[PDB]
Amino acid sequence: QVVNFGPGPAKLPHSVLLEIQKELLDYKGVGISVLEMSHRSSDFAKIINNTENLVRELLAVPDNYKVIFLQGGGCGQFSAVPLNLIGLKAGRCADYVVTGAWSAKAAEEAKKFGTINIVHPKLGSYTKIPDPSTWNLNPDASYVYYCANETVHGVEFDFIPDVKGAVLVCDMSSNFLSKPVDVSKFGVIFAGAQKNVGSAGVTVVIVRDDLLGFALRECPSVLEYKVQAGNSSLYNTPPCFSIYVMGLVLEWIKNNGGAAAMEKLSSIKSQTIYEIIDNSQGFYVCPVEPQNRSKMNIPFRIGNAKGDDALEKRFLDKALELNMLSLKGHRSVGGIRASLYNAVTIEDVQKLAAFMKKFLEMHQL
Amino acid sequence: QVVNFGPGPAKLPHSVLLEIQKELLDYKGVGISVLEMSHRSSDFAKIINNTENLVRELLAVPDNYKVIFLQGGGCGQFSAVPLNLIGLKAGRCADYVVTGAWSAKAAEEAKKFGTINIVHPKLGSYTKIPDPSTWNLNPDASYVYYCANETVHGVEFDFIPDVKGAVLVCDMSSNFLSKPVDVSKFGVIFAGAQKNVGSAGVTVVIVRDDLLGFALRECPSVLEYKVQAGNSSLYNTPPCFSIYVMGLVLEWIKNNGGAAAMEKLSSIKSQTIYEIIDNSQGFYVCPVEPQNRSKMNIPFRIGNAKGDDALEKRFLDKALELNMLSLKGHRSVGGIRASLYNAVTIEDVQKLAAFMKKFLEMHQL
Amino acid sequence: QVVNFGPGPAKLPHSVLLEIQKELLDYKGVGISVLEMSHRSSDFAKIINNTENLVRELLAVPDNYKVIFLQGGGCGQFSAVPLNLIGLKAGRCADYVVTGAWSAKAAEEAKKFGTINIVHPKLGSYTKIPDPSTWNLNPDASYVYYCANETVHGVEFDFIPDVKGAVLVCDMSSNFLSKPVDVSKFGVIFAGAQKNVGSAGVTVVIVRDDLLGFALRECPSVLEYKVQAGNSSLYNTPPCFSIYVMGLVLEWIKNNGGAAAMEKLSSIKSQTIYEIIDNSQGFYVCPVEPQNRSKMNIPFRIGNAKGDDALEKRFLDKALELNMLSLKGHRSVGGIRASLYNAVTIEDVQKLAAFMKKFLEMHQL
Amino acid sequence: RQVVNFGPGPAKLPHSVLLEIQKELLDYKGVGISVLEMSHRSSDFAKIINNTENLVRELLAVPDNYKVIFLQGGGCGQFSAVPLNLIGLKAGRCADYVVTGAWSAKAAEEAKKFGTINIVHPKLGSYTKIPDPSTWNLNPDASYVYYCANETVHGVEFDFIPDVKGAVLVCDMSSNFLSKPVDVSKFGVIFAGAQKNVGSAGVTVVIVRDDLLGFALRECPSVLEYKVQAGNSSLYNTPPCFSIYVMGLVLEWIKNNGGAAAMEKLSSIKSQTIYEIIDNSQGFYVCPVEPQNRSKMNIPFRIGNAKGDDALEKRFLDKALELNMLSLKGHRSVGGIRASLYNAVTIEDVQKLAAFMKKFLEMHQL
Ligand SMILES: Cc1ncc(COP(=O)(O)O)c(/C=N/[C@@H](COP(=O)(O)O)C(=O)O)c1O
Repeated sequence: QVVNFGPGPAKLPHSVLLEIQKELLDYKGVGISVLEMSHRSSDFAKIINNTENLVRELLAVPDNYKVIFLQGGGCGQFSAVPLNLIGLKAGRCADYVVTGAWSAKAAEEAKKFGTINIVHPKLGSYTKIPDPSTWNLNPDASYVYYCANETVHGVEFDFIPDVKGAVLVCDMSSNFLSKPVDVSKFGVIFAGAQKNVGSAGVTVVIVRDDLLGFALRECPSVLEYKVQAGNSSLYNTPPCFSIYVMGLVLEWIKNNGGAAAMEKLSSIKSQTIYEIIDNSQGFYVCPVEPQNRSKMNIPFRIGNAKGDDALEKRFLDKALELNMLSLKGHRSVGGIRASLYNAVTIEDVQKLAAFMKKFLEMHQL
Repeated sequence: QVVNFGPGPAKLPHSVLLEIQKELLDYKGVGISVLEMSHRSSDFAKIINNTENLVRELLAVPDNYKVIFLQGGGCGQFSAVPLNLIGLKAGRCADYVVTGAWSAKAAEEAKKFGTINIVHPKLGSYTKIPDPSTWNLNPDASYVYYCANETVHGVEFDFIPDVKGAVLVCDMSSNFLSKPVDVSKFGVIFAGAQKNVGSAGVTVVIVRDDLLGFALRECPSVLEYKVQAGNSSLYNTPPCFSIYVMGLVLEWIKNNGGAAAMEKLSSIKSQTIYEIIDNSQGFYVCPVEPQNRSKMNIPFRIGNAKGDDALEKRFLDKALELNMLSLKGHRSVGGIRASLYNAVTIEDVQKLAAFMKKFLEMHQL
Repeated sequence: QVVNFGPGPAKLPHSVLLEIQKELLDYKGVGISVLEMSHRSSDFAKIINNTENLVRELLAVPDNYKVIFLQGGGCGQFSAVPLNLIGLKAGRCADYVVTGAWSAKAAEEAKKFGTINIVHPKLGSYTKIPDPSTWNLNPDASYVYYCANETVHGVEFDFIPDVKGAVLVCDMSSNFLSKPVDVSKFGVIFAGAQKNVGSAGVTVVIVRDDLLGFALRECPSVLEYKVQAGNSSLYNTPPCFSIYVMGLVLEWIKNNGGAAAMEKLSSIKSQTIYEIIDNSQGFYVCPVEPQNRSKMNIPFRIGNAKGDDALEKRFLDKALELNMLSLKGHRSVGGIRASLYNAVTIEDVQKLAAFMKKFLEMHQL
Repeated sequence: RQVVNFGPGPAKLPHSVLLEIQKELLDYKGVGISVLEMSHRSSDFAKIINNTENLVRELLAVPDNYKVIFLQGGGCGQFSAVPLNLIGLKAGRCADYVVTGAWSAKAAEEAKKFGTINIVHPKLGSYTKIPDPSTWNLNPDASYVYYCANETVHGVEFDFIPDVKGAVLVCDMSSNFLSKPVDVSKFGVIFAGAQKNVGSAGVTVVIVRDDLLGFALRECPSVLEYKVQAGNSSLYNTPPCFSIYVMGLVLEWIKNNGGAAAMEKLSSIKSQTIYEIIDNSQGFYVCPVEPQNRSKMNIPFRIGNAKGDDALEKRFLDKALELNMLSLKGHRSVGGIRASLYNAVTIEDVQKLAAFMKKFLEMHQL
């Protein structure tokens, strides 16, 4: 009955959890758990190679790219990306596009490893994407960074921005494998698995093979792309269970139609909620501009643009009473945030859509 | 049945694995999985806090020590310890006591963050602990590092070394909570969970509160002791499932007598195997001197001190037939290695002892 | 359990059936049943007018197109469209495109009212759409008739054919509102409600308001478009409960994203089965050319192109054991047929997908 | 306050029937699906439509040489189907019609699209009597003879089977089907829309003598041709599945309540109660129908005088609505008031109308 709208960690497919439970003590007859499996065993090698193959198949990752699994989460790459690539040009300069709290947090962290320049003026509110033609690009910057889907503010890119040839690093934790991606146009793609492709503990990094070996001396070996790609993500003990869990979610995404089907489902799910917001006569207020609205995270306010606290509290109370969890928005924005990742089914969204329709009919004047 | 002598990741109690399977779809009635549980929820707040209380209770950790859980493994702390502590004194000096492959791997990693001096002369073989008298310690060094138990060579510190009052950093990955420890005498203790306390993905780090804030600028925020201690290991999304697993094994260690029983049990298991080697008339050979023999990892050879490849291959084949897994020694030293961690029961080592006894009764001339 | 893959009548949305049950004895407080309700009441006026507005909204029906609700089902319009239109031009001639059994049946029925020419050469097997250019069109033919989706053979038009300006009559019974349709290019559209939009009893007809009045003298008044349009489908007692049922299913279609979202789900469901048949190495055989493959009805054979009767029997038996109903193919073609109409959810097709995968895994040589 | 539904068609259904439909609306008898989801070619629905035909034959004593089929199109559809299937029975394509009200007139007009229609009796100044059969001018070369047993709008009902000198007899019993026993052997075709007396709207029952098939015209739709449908056992195409299932439940209800024989005596009790209030009303209620042709199903009347007091008739219908007595307003073509007393309308219901009519008269009569 529970409907999980968690932002990250998020809901996993009910079928996947069932298989994890069934073979938790005896993984496919081997006689041990995955939690007990040695990463150097023949059994676990099959698992991590399976997960890598699925990432390449679902995203159509070209052969000239390395797919590695690292620890540290998404914030772990906020440090790993500068340590590995800011030395690509001697200037130690990097361009960062700040559209929300996660690219903002990633830009601050990047200052520890070089001179970082934000490409646009600070917005009064994270409600739109600055026009790419208004970008002040440093031609001598090592790379250009941006976040494809801002989990907190609901700002999402529906394009690959033109960085005039610079190597492009992208933060896709909030929409990884929610749509087909042209991997060739990037330099490094990373995403914490705990949002749309698995459980917390493991982070996927897709690196172009010509960008290895530019890591600074202060880069940890466990976070250096050249080291981990040189050991097939087995330089040290990797999060074995988080990779096994992720492999099942990938297998689930494949059986449901790859990334092209996840793109269509995200359109149906997000639009079902957005139609109610646009037709709410101001009852529900999404501050993001229509052209940059996220399809994975929908933050809105109730009553007015600043939010009626009593009205939003009774919204979350009846939501919890109806067993719809984790609808409260992030602490920095407040209000309501609905997360609609791959595992969140249409029935889940329909449950919320009917609830938002009846909450309006009984509170709107 | 199956007996898992894994060196890391290693065997977990059957009591623990049974509970993880039972609650995997609906943890304690909340309606979701731990894999779906958000690290900001009151539910997960209870899990990670209870894990800290157990770490402080079972080890009797003083109140002036911070207990944080980080990603990256013990190989991650090989860079985190220099990042957080090598700037404790302006010289960027540190003393390392290489007693095995993991100690040497940590010192080599630490050379990217300062000037590393290996304390004692390089032994021809990792067969003993150099007497602490012969230790040449720079008194203006930031810290002194050593590995209490070497996984590949089976040399263990049955004492806390006298570093003449310097801050002491130790690597107890392979013997953490295998015995009581006087925490007050240490500066920083770190251990990977995956070979005595739980599943891979998380690392315990016990740091004295006065040692925070000396981190370098290149230290990733997810690996800075000051940062994670300020957010109670929730600065970013932590390995939620790995801390849930660790708490259950910690609870299991508590019900079975705590650290005082873990040392008494680890004596019976190591004595039962070491007496067989000492009575083999050369059939089994352990090159480690008895005053440094590990109670956790017992590597040995068959036939002669150099290793009879014919007898050792037949030893592992017959062992695999008896469903005794992961007895093959590390890929560098070769031979046999028996890991006798906390979850390894006395019945488990008795099956190994009976197998070693009868195997000698069929191949000794 | 129970997963209904019915050809027609087909599955209804579980939410709809729940509301029909809740208000069967007291429809919205009026005090009576819709079964007891008079078609000349103001209450049924809201019902039939709301159903009309949904047909107009969901299909974007122009204001110069009449929408009437008749009895007689699909085969009723096989006689209704010639009686109403074959006399548009003095020749009493009509062009008919036969792509399957249902277009052939309508072609045979039209022979009772004029000169009926089949446009293409007769096909050896209904596996492809004869290319629109090889069509022998009559310039003086009163109308051109084709079937958008052949329910028995799985041949669906993914395009609106060019008939050189003739009035176009299409039979969309088995794909009505499964995809957006350009109503302006059609002259008469009809669809039996029982397959994708309602329950058996009522037929939707969309007629351009300038094609009325060409009715032959022998056209029954209940089926004459001019008469029923001039009485708002109330010339006689209409199938009230069937119209009320369709109004709720149309409401369900709207709440789930309209005709745009139905098409995206149609592709996900249909391709999920087609991928299984194509990757089956000849175990499942679907004769339809891939460009004309229906997204609603998927008929195939098991074992070989001719069909392994013994193998197909275990399939339908085991499928019935798993509560997957009405998967037996049509009696004239045999074999299997999966009907994936609007109410059939992705969860349902995934069950059918996992079943076909395992069945192949256990019976292929 | 419970609703009293005097609906003229669609009309009231038995409460216990509506309870069963509601009960098994999502899981019909454990099959796992609804009747609304049921395939017409399944064994489950095969029992439903066969049990419905068996009930029609049993309750009406239909001889074995008659076909019982369930068609769509309502009664007005049969207005075309009867000439389409039968007007070609004789070469002249002639048909005799007996017009006693609005529905027999509407049927005679519709039959002119398929042949030469002749009304056998001189026109009636008002639909208040059945013209004496001795005054009928019957064509011996007519394919059939048509008449309407019960006129819903005008309240004129046959209490006899007319002698058509041996012709093929066709009768429209939609508003009195299974309200009384019928000697089916006297008829060639009997049809009745189910929405009025034996279920819900959507399906039409037709009883055809098996030797009358195969005279259909080329222009008869296959779904309305008796030969085609009787050959496929009403399953030439998808039939109104739910309406055939609802009809069987109403038929089973009639059987459990005494069958056609009991429905006739109950219809007498109900109609008498109202007709006695009218005749004793001293002109306050005015029913122009002559007593020997008064219908036991539909009782239309006026208030005040023969032409109708509109104010008094407006207060009557308004006070009846606040008492939850629905559909008492007469047909829009005649106006006035129409009380329909079909099988499902209980004696307690007619009593509520009877008491209200006595209280309304005691309060406005002069
Ligand atoms: C394309 C198309 N046109 C007409 C019909 C029939 O509608 P009806 O005339 O209302 O039955 C149908 C109904 N299809 C059903 C018909 O099955 P049937 O042979 O009637 O049992 C099927 O495919 O099984 C249809 O799919």
